[PDB]
Amino acid sequence: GLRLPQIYAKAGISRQKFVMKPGLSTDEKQSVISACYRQVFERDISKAYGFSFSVLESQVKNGQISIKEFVRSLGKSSVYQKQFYQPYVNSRVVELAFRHFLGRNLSSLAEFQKFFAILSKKGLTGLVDSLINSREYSDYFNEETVPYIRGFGEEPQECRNWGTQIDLFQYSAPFRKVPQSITLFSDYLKALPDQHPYGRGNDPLLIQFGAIFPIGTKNLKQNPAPFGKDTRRLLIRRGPGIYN
Amino acid sequence: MQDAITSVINAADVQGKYLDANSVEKLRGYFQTGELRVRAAATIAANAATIIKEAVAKSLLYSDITRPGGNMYTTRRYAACIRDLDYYLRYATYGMLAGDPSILDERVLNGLKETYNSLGVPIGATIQAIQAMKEVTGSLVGSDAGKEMGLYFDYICSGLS
Amino acid sequence: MQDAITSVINAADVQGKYLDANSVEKLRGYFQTGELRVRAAATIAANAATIIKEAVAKSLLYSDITRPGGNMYTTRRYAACIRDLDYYLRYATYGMLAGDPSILDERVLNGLKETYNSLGVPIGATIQAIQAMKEVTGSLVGSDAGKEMGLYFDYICSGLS
Amino acid sequence: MQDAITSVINAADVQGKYLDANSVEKLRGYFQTGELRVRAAATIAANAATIIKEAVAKSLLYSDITRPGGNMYTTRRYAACIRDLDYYLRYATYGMLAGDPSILDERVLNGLKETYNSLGVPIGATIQAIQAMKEVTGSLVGSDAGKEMGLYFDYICSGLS
Amino acid sequence: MQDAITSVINAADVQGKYLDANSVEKLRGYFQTGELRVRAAATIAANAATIIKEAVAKSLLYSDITRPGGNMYTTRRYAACIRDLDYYLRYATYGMLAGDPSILDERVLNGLKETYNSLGVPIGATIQAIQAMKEVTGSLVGSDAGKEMGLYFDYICSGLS
Amino acid sequence: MQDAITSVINAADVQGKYLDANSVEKLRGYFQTGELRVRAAATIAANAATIIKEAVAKSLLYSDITRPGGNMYTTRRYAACIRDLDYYLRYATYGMLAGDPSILDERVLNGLKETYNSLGVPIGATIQAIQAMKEVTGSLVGSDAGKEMGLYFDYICSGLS
Amino acid sequence: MQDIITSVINQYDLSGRYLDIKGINQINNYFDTGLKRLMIAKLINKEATNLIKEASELLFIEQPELLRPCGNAFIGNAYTTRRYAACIRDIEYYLRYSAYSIIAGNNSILDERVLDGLKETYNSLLVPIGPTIRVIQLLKEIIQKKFSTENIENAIIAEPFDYLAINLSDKNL
Amino acid sequence: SIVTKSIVNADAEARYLSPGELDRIKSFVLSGQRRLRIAQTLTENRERIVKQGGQQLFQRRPDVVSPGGNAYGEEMTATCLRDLDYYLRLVTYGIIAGDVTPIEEIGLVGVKEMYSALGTPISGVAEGIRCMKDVACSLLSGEDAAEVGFYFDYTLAAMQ
Amino acid sequence: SIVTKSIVNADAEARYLSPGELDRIKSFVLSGQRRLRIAQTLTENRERIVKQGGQQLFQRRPDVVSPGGNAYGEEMTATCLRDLDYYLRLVTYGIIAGDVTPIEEIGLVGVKEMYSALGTPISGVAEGIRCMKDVACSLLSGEDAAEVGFYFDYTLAAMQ
Amino acid sequence: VTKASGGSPVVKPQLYKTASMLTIAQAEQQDRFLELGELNQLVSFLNT
Ligand SMILES: CCC1=C(C)/C(=C/C2=NC(=C\c3[nH]c(/C=C4\NC(=O)[C@H](C)[C@H]4CC)c(C)c3CCC(=O)O)/C(CCC(=O)O)=C2C)NC1=O
Ligand SMILES: CCC1=C(C)/C(=C/C2=NC(=C\c3[nH]c(/C=C4\NC(=O)[C@H](C)[C@H]4CC)c(C)c3CCC(=O)O)/C(CCC(=O)O)=C2C)NC1=O
Ligand SMILES: CCC1=C(C)/C(=C/C2=NC(=C\c3[nH]c(/C=C4\NC(=O)[C@H](C)[C@H]4CC)c(C)c3CCC(=O)O)/C(CCC(=O)O)=C2C)NC1=O
Ligand SMILES: CCC1=C(C)/C(=C/C2=NC(=C\c3[nH]c(/C=C4\NC(=O)[C@H](C)[C@H]4CC)c(C)c3CCC(=O)O)/C(CCC(=O)O)=C2C)NC1=O
Ligand SMILES: CCC1=C(C)/C(=C/C2=NC(=C\c3[nH]c(/C=C4\NC(=O)[C@H](C)[C@H]4CC)c(C)c3CCC(=O)O)/C(CCC(=O)O)=C2C)NC1=O
Ligand SMILES: CCC1=C(C)/C(=C/C2=NC(=C\c3[nH]c(/C=C4\NC(=O)[C@H](C)[C@H]4CC)c(C)c3CCC(=O)O)/C(CCC(=O)O)=C2C)NC1=O
Ligand SMILES: CCC1=C(C)/C(=C/C2=NC(=C\c3[nH]c(/C=C4\NC(=O)[C@H](C)[C@H]4CC)c(C)c3CCC(=O)O)/C(CCC(=O)O)=C2C)NC1=O
Ligand SMILES: CCC1=C(C)/C(=C/C2=NC(=C\c3[nH]c(/C=C4\NC(=O)[C@H](C)[C@H]4CC)c(C)c3CCC(=O)O)/C(CCC(=O)O)=C2C)NC1=O
Ligand SMILES: CCC1=C(C)/C(=C/C2=NC(=C\c3[nH]c(/C=C4\NC(=O)[C@H](C)[C@H]4CC)c(C)c3CCC(=O)O)/C(CCC(=O)O)=C2C)NC1=O
Ligand SMILES: CCC1=C(C)/C(=C/C2=NC(=C\c3[nH]c(/C=C4\NC(=O)[C@H](C)[C@H]4CC)c(C)c3CCC(=O)O)/C(CCC(=O)O)=C2C)NC1=O
Repeated sequence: GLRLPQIYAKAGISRQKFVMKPGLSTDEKQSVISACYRQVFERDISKAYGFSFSVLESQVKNGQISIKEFVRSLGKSSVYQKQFYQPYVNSRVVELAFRHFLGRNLSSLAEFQKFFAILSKKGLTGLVDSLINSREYSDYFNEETVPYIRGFGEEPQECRNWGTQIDLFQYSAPFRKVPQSITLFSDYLKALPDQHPYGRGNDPLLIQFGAIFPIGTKNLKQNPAPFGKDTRRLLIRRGPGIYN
Repeated sequence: MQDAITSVINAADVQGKYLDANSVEKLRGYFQTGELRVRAAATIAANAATIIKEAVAKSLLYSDITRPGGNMYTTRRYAACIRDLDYYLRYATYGMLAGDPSILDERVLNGLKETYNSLGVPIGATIQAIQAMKEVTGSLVGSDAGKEMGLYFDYICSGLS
Repeated sequence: MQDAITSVINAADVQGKYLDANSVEKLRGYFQTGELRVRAAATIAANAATIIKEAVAKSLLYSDITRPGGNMYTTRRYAACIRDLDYYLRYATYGMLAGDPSILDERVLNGLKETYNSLGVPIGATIQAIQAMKEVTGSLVGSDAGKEMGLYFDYICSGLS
Repeated sequence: MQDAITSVINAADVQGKYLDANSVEKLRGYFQTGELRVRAAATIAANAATIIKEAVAKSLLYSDITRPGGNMYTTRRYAACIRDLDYYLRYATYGMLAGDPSILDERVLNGLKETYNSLGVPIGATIQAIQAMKEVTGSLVGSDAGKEMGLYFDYICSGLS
Repeated sequence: MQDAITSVINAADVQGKYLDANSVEKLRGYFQTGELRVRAAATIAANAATIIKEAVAKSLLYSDITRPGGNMYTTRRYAACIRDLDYYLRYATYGMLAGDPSILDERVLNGLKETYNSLGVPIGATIQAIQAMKEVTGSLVGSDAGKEMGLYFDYICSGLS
Repeated sequence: MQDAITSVINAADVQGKYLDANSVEKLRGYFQTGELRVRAAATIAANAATIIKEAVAKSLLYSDITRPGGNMYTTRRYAACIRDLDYYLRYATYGMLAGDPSILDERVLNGLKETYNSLGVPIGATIQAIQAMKEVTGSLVGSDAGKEMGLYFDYICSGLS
Repeated sequence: MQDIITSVINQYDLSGRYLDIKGINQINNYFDTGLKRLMIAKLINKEATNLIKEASELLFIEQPELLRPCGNAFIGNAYTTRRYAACIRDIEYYLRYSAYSIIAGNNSILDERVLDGLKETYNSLLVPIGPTIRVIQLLKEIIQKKFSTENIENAIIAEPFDYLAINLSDKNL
Repeated sequence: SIVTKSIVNADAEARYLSPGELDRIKSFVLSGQRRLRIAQTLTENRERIVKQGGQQLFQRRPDVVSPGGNAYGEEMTATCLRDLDYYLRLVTYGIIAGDVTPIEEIGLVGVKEMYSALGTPISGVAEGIRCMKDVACSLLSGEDAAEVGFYFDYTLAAMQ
Repeated sequence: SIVTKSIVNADAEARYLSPGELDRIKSFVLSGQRRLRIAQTLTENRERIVKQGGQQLFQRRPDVVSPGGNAYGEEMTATCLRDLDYYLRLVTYGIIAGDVTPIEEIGLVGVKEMYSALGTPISGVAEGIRCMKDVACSLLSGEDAAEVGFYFDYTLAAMQ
Repeated sequence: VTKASGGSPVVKPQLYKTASMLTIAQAEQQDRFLELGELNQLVSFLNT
């Protein structure tokens, strides 16, 4: 648990919320539904590609389903699983789902273990159901508010998923194809890895004729680690161990 | 994001100073051009679709990138790229109104080259499409507003290259 | 993911070509083996638990990795690793039905070595367990389907090493 | 590395084209500003040490980062950071002479953020020191050359952020 | 590497503080046990080969790992593992003399689990051999020095697990 | 929500009519009182906390509802009710600026009686607190703005009863 | 996190053996200081506000530049009321978590819930790390002035703050 | 309406209207009089505007009234002029509201679906609106015509 | 551990430990001595406990050691006694920790998956644990046996 | 000793609001492209 002085968040440009009372104008209903699209799909796919959810939009405008049910059936649609389930591994799917339905990053290793086991056993609908049915969702969004991003100036942050979360709240997030939080929370509990003292991208491929550095602008598989000034890499002798 | 006023106030506040004559100079400079900026922003909001259409037609509409094998061959890719151009135009308009390109750094250029490199989007063609959009936009808004808008267009192109 | 048909159609479409004789050759090749593929997939779905049990029993059941200090010592770790083996078998079956290992690249191998290295999971023992699973699976499905399945098993092992 | 001429020749050669009127436009543009570029590069080579000294004095010389606990507290760290600033100035001069920031991508920005993150070097203070160096450099070389140099200074700051 | 004195001085210097009463407390604590530490280090240097021989004899000498199929079956592997045990004993002695396990982090544990996993060396057997070496070493040096040495032995075992 | 202008435009548009003399009459009526409305809204935004404090002090501060057994006994309930009064004041100000109580119907009164009945909140005491707030608000903003604000205060009280 | 009992039990589970007299002596060591650890926890809960007020005052008296304008270097210090409130909030954080650590007899709660990621956050916000440790050991001295002659409580208090100071530090030597 | 939109945008953030929004409401209520005058002029010259716009459309797009075109025949031409009158009325509404909310909520949301279901080419409607824009701006002053065409341009952009 | 669990449950709420949690930690550290004594007694009588529990299990469940049963043969019976020793060790850990966190984190999470993958009937393991519980409680006093069986009962409930 | 790092990106906290900037952010969050209404929500602040 954290704590924050109330004026520390009252400063600045004020992220805004979208509510879906039936009886609003049509203007507000359209703006609310489009904000929902931007939240769940990271951008308005209705305007860019002409995707549409006719039954869902009419049902949510009339008030037969709430914004929670609308987001729940958006998360288990075919569009969502084509864009954010199929091109990823399950560990990355969990991390992206937490951004899309809770507006935040993974906090703990045990949290990842729990939700990865759920996705493991029950698929995407099971994962989405366990996310939207949680107490935290209702604590932040009770049936009518569109989920928003809980950035830095909005809520007291914890210094444990700081950089990982700030990178999750970027449009470059869907192109980090390697999971970012399971590896980080695993490496907190282990010794330093076997890599160059600088970033992981400073190690070349040991091939016949090389100069190949695969990590870089095109890969985005990058892992800095704190290496002290005094430190010696464990090298493996090309030959018997004992001539090391 | 910080506009010209925010930047001046920050430069003065980071030294414990009151706003002296140079700050007044910059503030007057922004206040004199604000009305031209509002006029240009309105005109650009009026004709965004036609600007993007004409820039695409003059820059990459009949080249080989739109044919099979090209980046933007299928309909998905064509729509995605015109959406990208709309993003660039809207954010350049924001930067022109603010008189400060920090919004471009925070909301546009941060991690854009890496995304384009992972996707395989050609950077040179993108920069050329932005340059063509700069022509049409300066054309439509006149000389002074066109130079103002071209400042941020060139800022985006330099951040992308 | 793309299967054999999707890959052929993509190779033809990326050149603006109609499906010529070589595409017909590959398509007939896939259509002739589809029924054997369905038979093998059904048989593998029938006996997944026994396949995993026998592979674990022949590969790492009595070694030192299951004793105190070993990776899969506690019950959590044992359950996690048998779940991993179930993943590998199911995705190899998907790849065999599709006739294309792209699903393995997109859904399995992407960032797997890095996860195992961060967790401390031994890669050699995993590759050996997958090799033992390949034996039992080829055993159960017969020679042709076993070679088909072993293709994707070896694909996973090469992507993991 | 590729300069403006190399980039134009590459854009023309990658299409099997001869250098047409637009290539001539860009080539004339570079040839007209080359002499100003040489003047600025000479002046910057003349006063590199004083530029770095003044930028450090105005940006981080008396802040808390130079006190115990800061990043550049000991003499090793102070010397290392002034060497880093010398690197940035020299490579910005190379980029200004070439008229193309590709040398900055190949020789400076590649893996720099990761090195600084592993070492614990504060990125914001570095960007602010580069911004202060941009002020002094534009000051010393005049308006046009200062805008040219500030292009590549901002390129480095964007690649670092 | 940093010993107890270096760690105290660093904790005091990272706050701009002079060495106050708590630093004096820790420094006196180290200075009182230094002579016992020197005695233990001398005795361990005297009997390193016999310690390793007895630990190997009690831990893994007649188990199945030394038979065909075991890791240390051939003579190369036997020699390599006894060299590893010598490394562990020498570095534990360094850590005991220094009163600080940072040398173990910098020179031993950094990338050791990954090397052992790539080679296929069983981690549990290694931890058990280190535990057996802890018994013999505490035996030879007496209770207080044995607890001191066992601190760093357990540190190595925890970093390896 | 719809203000006076939106309501007039809707009444004209729902008949396929152009804005005739009666619409002009209503529009002029709103435009003449807009400046008084802005003045009142500013003054009310200035003194919201004091208005709520004085209304609570004159209406229910020393009654039996604040004692043990009363609705708002504990600190949770006191804070909740003062938050409710803040809601009522803010939405009455919105309605006064808009010149139309439809926002009160859409955002306040919809399902409020049912919520209060399920919670057990006394409706009569709430209506009396709103009436006391009407006194203080009309007091602070003068006669005309007080009648305007009292219109929407009475609207809320009628929708609640 | 892990208290001392959990970590000893985990060390013994790693080799798969029952608890012998050595680990049992280690557990007895904690069981014999538990009550005075609880006394220290209650003292900290009784004097938290005053202790942090004293620590902040003593920090700002000797580091007066922390209250002045940032200097152009956009450093996050206690310049304005916003930054000032944030810094006092952090001081309360440190006090709370080292009280937890004193009760647990272990420092694992510290490096799991405080230290992991701390320097990244402070570097991105440009928060001073020197004065930050300075205030931590100021708090340590202020607490130790309540139990002075009872040396065992002195070391029990010294443990968490000194762990935090040595881990937030850089290794010049 | 500008007041309505300011109120909703302030309502989502759970705050009162800042002094900028109040400034803009003030400027709007101060200009309401010339807004009503411009709406007057456009409103009561509707017959000439619709007629001359219909001419420019039919000369620019002879196919729509050619034999078989969507607006072919007396009744279909009358219906098309009816549509142009609809859009002129909506433009007057938008001029008095100070914002395109009336135009967009009535006549722009779902216009492509409607005109596709009717078989009408949307580009012809855009041409008619442009012709009406020129005809209507011909009757205004410089600044008035600039402000009035501001809404015709939005209606054209939405109707692409 | 009780201290650990109190600390996490207080940490989630972002508050210090209330006086109730501190009271309970105090009571725990005060009882730690008899906890260590009970762990002593259970620890160093492990051979008789495992042996007599294995007997009661094999007499209650002759199928598991019948020809072909999961624990059929010398090696399989030895492995089953090994498992019973594992669980007795975990029970001693839980007794000294004051809570079933050691037992549950090691040996209970995912136990059904493991024993299903091995082909072992979980009810046989539950029977063995119950037999060991009776044998071990026979060697303790009244209150000590009550407190010690408190953990065997949890292990049985988790192993249904 | 901390053994892993998630990186430290460049962060700029919000200090205060601005009438010249309270408007671009509203249209920017919604992609609203600066309506004619708040397009007027810059002029007179620049006219004062
Ligand atoms: C779909 C592709 C895919 C795979 C394969 C995958 C693996 C994966 N394996 C994991 C753990 C694990 N994996 C193993 C596996 C093994 N141990 C051994 O000794 C054997 C060699 C090996 C089994 C053959 C173990 C023991 C863990 C637990 C690590 C721990 O608890 O610390 C975890 C951590 C999640 C958790 O359990 O909480 C993931 C995400 N994720 C994926 O998305
Ligand atoms: C200073 C810290 C440090 C350590 C510890 C270290 C270990 C290390 N151990 C190695 C091999 C080895 N290590 C062992 C060890 C063992 N086999 C067993 O069964 C036992 C459990 C264990 C001994 C207790 C064996 C058998 C090899 C040879 C592997 C092979 O030849 O394939 C190698 C490969 C180099 C070579 O021999 O060519 C390295 C680099 N390097 C370091 O820098
Ligand atoms: C594989 C899916 C796919 C499609 C369909 C596609 C269409 C496409 N149609 C184009 C142009 C065009 N398309 C037309 C078509 C028509 N004019 C009419 O009146 C008719 C209604 C219609 C013919 C039936 C015209 C006239 C142009 C040129 C427009 C211009 O340059 O002004 C262009 C720009 C130039 C080019 O052809 O490269 C593209 C990319 N691209 C794709 O990747
Ligand atoms: C606000 C700043 C910002 C930008 C600019 C941005 C771009 C961005 N462009 C994308 C794709 C794309 N972008 C393009 C663009 C182009 N193709 C060309 O040939 C042209 C040179 C160029 C247009 C001028 C194309 C074709 C794709 C689709 C890639 C694909 O489907 O594989 C994607 C992948 C998301 C998706 O479409 O599913 C992102 C995130 N994101 C941002 O947050
Ligand atoms: C712990 C090892 C260590 C040292 C030694 C150190 C020195 C150091 N000396 C400095 C300045 C300075 N040092 C001097 C010193 C001198 N002027 C003279 O004529 C004399 C020869 C000499 C005094 C004996 C002066 C005048 C400045 C200010 C220079 C300026 O700002 O122009 C500065 C820049 C401002 C500051 O003090 O923060 C540093 C970092 N830093 C370190 O970490
Ligand atoms: C159980 C939680 C709880 C509290 C605390 C509570 C307080 C409470 N305090 C009141 C008055 C009051 N209480 C105070 C108290 C004080 N002035 C001082 O200087 C001192 C610091 C303090 C006395 C220690 C004052 C001054 C008033 C009257 C102020 C006024 O007349 O407005 C009243 C109105 C009494 C009535 O309606 O019959 C209530 C209900 N109610 C609750 O349910
Ligand atoms: C429980 C472990 C933990 C810690 C410690 C923590 C710290 C933390 N300190 C922060 C800010 C801050 N911290 C300070 C602190 C200081 N200024 C100084 O000059 C002094 C050196 C120091 C006071 C002693 C300041 C000024 C800020 C605000 C920075 C800014 O906004 O400019 C913030 C950003 C605001 C927030 O989201 O809460 C975090 C997350 N978070 C955690 O989860
Ligand atoms: C620009 C908006 C702004 C203000 C005003 C501000 C004030 C501020 N006043 C402070 C202290 C102080 N301020 C004062 C005194 C006073 N203060 C007054 O406004 C009176 C003139 C006077 C009382 C008569 C004293 C005596 C202290 C020392 C704090 C203490 O020890 O209690 C402190 C704590 C650090 C320091 O000692 O400098 C801040 C941050 N911060 C802000 O961001
Ligand atoms: C207030 C917003 C609004 C609009 C715009 C609207 C349009 C609308 N246009 C219609 C028909 C029509 N509209 C046209 C229009 C045209 N033909 C052409 O070639 C030209 C491109 C165009 C004239 C510029 C025609 C020909 C019909 C009759 C189609 C038919 O009956 O087959 C109809 C069906 C009959 C009717 O008028 O009731 C509706 C409802 N309704 C609305 O509520
Ligand atoms: C600390 C928590 C923990 C447990 C409990 C554990 C159990 C465990 N039980 C095993 C086997 C076994 N366990 C049994 C047990 C039984 N057969 C019966 O009929 C009875 C119902 C039952 C005895 C009460 C048998 C027969 C095997 C060997 C199965 C085989 O190899 O086919 C194995 C594989 C071989 C080995 O012992 O290394 C593991 C890992 N591991 C753990 O880490």
